[PDB]
Amino acid sequence: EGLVQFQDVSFAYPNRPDVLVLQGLTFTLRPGEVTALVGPNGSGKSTVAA
Amino acid sequence: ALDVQCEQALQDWNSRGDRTVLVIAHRLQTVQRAHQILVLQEGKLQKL
Ligand SMILES: Nc1ncnc2c1ncn2[C@@H]1O[C@H](COP(=O)(O)OP(=O)(O)OP(=O)(O)O)[C@@H](O)[C@H]1O
Ligand SMILES: [Mg+2]
Repeated sequence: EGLVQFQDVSFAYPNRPDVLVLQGLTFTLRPGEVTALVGPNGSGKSTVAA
Repeated sequence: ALDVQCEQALQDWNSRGDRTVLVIAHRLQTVQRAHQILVLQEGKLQKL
C-alpha cells in the first residue's frame, strides 16, 4: 500500500549516541496524501529521510 | 541550503563599503537590495 507509520521513533547517531537527533516522532504517511516536513537547519529532517 | 532566518540574517551585511560583492542567485530572491542587477540568459547579458 505504502502506509508508513513512525511511532515514538527516537534516534541518536552511533558515533555520538549521547545526543538525540530525533525525540518522540509520531506521524503517518498515507497513500494519496503529501506530508511536508519543515523546520530550521539541524532539526533532523534528513535524519528522518535516512 | 539555508533556513529562512539565516537567509534574512545574511542578507546585506557582507558589504562594508570597501568590499566588492557578487551575489549569484537563481532567481530575484533577497537580491533586490543590490545596487546593480545583471540578468544572464544562455550566456548573454540582458540590459535592464
Ligand atoms: N553522520 C552524522 N554523524 C553525526 N551527526 C550527524 C551526522 N549527519 C548529521 N548529523 C547531525 O545531525 C543533526 C541533524 O542533521 P540533519 O541533516 O538530519 O538535519 P536537517 O534539519 O535535515 O538539516 P538541513 O536543514 O541543513 O538540511 C545535525 O546536528 C547534524 O550535524
Ligand atoms: Mg538535510
